[PDB]
Amino acid sequence: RSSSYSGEYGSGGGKRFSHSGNQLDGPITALRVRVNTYYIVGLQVRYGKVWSDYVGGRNGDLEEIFLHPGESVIQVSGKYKWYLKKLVFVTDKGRYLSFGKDSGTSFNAVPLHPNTVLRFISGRSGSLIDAIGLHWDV
Ligand SMILES: [Cl-]
Ligand SMILES: [Cl-]
Repeated sequence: RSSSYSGEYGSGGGKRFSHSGNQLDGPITALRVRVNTYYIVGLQVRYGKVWSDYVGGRNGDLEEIFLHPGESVIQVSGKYKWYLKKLVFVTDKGRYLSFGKDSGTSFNAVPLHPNTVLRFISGRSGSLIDAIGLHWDV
């Protein structure tokens, strides 16, 4: 199998979410991360031309970054406690797309198999992002 999964990173709070179906819309083209003083509050990912359903809460400022045509995420690092605190999306164009506060238990996610990239994300959410998982594929 070429697919692999990294996670789950964070806690057991909130409720499961998965962008598993969203990969049919296209590759990841953009990121939205809502961030407050201490946490990652909310997440949205654009697959092809279509934004995912917003997950997480409302108490924070929206940060939004668009990817270049053909730009793929090849690594994701971050930090968490009871809730997700930081996220860094490392792309194959050498960009490091960083969100949130540099504190907590660190993680460092890389794809298991040859020539795979970030295809979708899952995790847990409520008023914040409780946990995140990364799904790698061709
Ligand atoms: Cl799983
Ligand atoms: Cl949209």
